[PDB]
Amino acid sequence: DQAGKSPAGVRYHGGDEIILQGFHWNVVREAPNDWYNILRQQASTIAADGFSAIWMPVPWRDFSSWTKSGGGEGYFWHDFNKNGRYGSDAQLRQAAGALGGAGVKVLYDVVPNHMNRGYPDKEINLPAGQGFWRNDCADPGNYPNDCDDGDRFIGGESDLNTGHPQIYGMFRDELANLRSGYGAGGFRFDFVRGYAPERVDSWMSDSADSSFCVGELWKGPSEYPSWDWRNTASWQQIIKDWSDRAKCPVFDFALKERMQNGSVADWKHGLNGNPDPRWREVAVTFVDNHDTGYSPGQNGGQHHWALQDGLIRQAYAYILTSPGTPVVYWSHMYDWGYGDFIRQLIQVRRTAGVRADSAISFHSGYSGLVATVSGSQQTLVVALNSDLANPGQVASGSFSEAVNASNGQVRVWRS
Ligand SMILES: C[C@H]1O[C@H](O[C@H]2[C@H](O)[C@@H](O)[C@@H](O[C@H]3[C@H](O)[C@@H](O)[C@H](O)O[C@@H]3CO)O[C@@H]2CO)[C@H](O)[C@@H](O)[C@@H]1N[C@H]1C=C(CO)[C@@H](O[C@H]2O[C@H](CO)[C@@H](O[C@H]3O[C@H](C)[C@@H](N[C@H]4C=C(CO)[C@@H](O)[C@H](O)[C@H]4O)[C@H](O)[C@H]3O)[C@H](O)[C@H]2O)[C@H](O)[C@H]1O
Ligand SMILES: [Ca+2]
Ligand SMILES: [Ca+2]
Repeated sequence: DQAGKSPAGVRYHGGDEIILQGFHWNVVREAPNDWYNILRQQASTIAADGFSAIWMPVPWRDFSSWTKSGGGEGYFWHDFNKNGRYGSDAQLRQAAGALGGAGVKVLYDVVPNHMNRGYPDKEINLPAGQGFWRNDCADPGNYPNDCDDGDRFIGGESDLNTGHPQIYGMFRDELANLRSGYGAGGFRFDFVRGYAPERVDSWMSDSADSSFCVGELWKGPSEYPSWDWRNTASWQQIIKDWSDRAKCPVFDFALKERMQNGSVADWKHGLNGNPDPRWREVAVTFVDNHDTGYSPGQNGGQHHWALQDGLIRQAYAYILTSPGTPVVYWSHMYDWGYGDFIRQLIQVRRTAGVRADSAISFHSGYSGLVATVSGSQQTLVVALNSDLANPGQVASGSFSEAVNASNGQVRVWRS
């Protein structure tokens, strides 16, 4: 694995990451107090499957509960104590050690925007009236106020003033803690619409400057005020701007929006397809996550924006053969039987030398999506839901078949 920032200083850790999302939404219910144990036991398999990194659940304990029903998953944590619903502090250290020992960098989900302010038994107790909270200031709506330079979570009563020096420092120090005893190789920042992107740059500079990061900005143009340039911008432009200011890769919700609403041909309009390498190399691509996708267990998980099963193989073939940095969802890989297919695609990606900045060209004249990808070692031809007959119709050189699945709806050839 190679380290390094992008030419623009963006923390894509060499551009060669292949990431596993290491949980689904219902883990705390399906494997009570046992997930870190499971990850420890699976560390060698995860490495053998070809992942360079794993996105871990939020490590800060969360004993919240609401009624659909949920709670405890990490996104309404009450303090930084690691003895939460995924396992104990000791078990987390064992899992992170096993994953790192196997060559899988450990990326923690971190949630700076808010905390479970009302939880009665916690280590972090911030009073009102000192500027620590969004609602220490007038709060007329879901947009920045004088105590919170980003959006708010629901009603905002639990949003922290992350720009207050004490609160900034609290998170800075906890990121350093995670990088030390918990072996962090980077971070996934939750709800990045909730606080300034420049604060993510600062936190990473202070506590993990050479690590990998990714921000979750899931916010469409119509969610911005009519006078904001983003209101008339593309999904790509919105997430790219965040990445520029955080100096962090960003989840490719532009690609996800095309996968949900467009045709397969239109998947070329994700951030990861952009002809400018400074744009596509900051995209972190995915098929589904714990919010968008199903999960095993109660209510099928959240399934806010799930990709239908007739496109899952196509979507994994696209993200695993293309630029940007791909993320594989736990349940596709290890619950629902796509593992062998995904393993094969990961090997294709590695053997071809595809990285986040590899060139990708899209070809006209066929149905579906037809792309040529320039890896450092091989050129790939990728044909998804297409009437393309063979790679010589669209590329020079000698090719052999690498993938042929779903009655030819997924085909990949390599030079
Ligand atoms: C879940 C995601 O929501 C938002 O994305 C929106 C997106 O902006 C919108 O365009 C839309 O996108 C898609 C949409 O999915 C698709 O169907 C549609 O066709 O197209 C849309 C795009 O155009 O919808 C997305 C999902 O709602 C955000 O932008 C995104 O960042 C977030 N994902 C991350 C954020 C959180 C929060 O940490 C996590 O949420 C998770 O953890 C939260 C905390 O436990 C869960 O919240 C629960 O617990 C809270 C304490 C509770 N809130 C209490 C607290 C307070 C405060 O004192 C009170 O004001 C409330 O009244 C009270 O009830 C919630 O009601 C309850 O639902 C949340 O449901 C869950 O998703 C996710 O797992 C993480 O990945
Ligand atoms: Ca790397
Ligand atoms: Ca906020």
